[PDB]
Amino acid sequence: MISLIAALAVDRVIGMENAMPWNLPADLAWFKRNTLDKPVIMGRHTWESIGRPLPGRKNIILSSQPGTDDRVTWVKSVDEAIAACGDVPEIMVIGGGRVYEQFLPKAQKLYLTHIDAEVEGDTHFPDYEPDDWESVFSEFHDADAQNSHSYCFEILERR
Amino acid sequence: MISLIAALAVDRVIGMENAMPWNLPADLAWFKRNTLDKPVIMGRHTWESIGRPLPGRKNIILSSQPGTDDRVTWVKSVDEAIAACGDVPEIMVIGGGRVYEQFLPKAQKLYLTHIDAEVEGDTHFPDYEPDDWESVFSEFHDADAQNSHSYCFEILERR
Ligand SMILES: Nc1nc(=O)c2nc(CNc3ccc(C(=O)N[C@@H](CCC(=O)O)C(=O)O)cc3)cnc2[nH]1
Ligand SMILES: Nc1nc(=O)c2nc(CNc3ccc(C(=O)N[C@@H](CCC(=O)O)C(=O)O)cc3)cnc2[nH]1
Repeated sequence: MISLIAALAVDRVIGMENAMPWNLPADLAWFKRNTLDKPVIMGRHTWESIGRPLPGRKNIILSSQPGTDDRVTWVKSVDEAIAACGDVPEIMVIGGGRVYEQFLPKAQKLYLTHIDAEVEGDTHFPDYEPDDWESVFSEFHDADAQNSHSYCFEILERR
Repeated sequence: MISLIAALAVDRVIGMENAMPWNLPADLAWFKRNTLDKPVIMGRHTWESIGRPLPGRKNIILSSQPGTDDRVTWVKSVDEAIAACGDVPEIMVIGGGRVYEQFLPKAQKLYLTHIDAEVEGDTHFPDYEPDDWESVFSEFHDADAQNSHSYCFEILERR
């Protein structure tokens, strides 16, 4: 099963030119815990930004480009992407945008981080129809000494 | 010779209850670079924000309470602290708020990082009579893929 995971700001903003202005270790931590030991699919840019494969996980890159790093697996198609995940219980899509778009329709579960932040982004998580999904988990947290903003943990299952 | 280093948001904001909303890897670099191979004087909470002893530097913590970590050197005054530095060309003072207050008077130089952001502050960089200093270096930068905000670095010497 495919699952998407993402951090979202107000308006479903997920990306921009510049570095996101916020400090969410707790989020990083959530992400971690939810991806660890699972295959992860991501696009080129994401891969770039990250700059090293994520330890503990089968890193799969979705590009058209040929890719240098042999530490990961590159693929050119959604089908391939999936193919490369083998026999697993959950496949985790980590974006970006188009990636999310592509996988959304195959996606059965979503892990979303809702951040109380307002920014001018260039990228947005694809709109999804609420009526189609069920919140089976949600967990609010205020900003604290380590998290610059308040944010909330949500997991939706496809209805 | 004494110097102070700090990064100030608008209005001398240097701290908040919660996490600063910005991510400035470049300022840290600047910080590292200007503090390396010199004694760094800090106050207890910074030290606790830092969590470990800064490599390449000699860590002096000014406080009322008694040590907790054999690694660094604890002092109770500004004279001791200054003492603990020994004969060295420049002593770097690093915060927080109180500390900087107590050293401001003896400083001959300021290493400032003016951050482009409005935040409701809890601590502030000591006020300093701009007439009393000469800017001797300044360097602007724009926010980018790695730094959420724009900032300018500056060095001021006591006139
Ligand atoms: N919820 C969510 N939060 C995110 O930050 C996020 N980021 C991406 C893509 N960007 C990144 C960037 C960095 C790392 C990363 O460094 N991950 C480390 C966490 C390291 C830590 O705890 O410092 C990992 O080992 O998973 C992952 C994804 C995708 N989905 C997200 N989804
Ligand atoms: N310009 C400036 N920026 C700061 O962030 C700052 N911080 C303090 C006290 N706060 C801190 C907290 C953590 C680290 C720290 O990890 N420093 C590393 C750099 C690490 C890196 O390159 O990630 C060091 O080794 O110097 C430093 C200062 C004092 N003056 C400052 N001054």
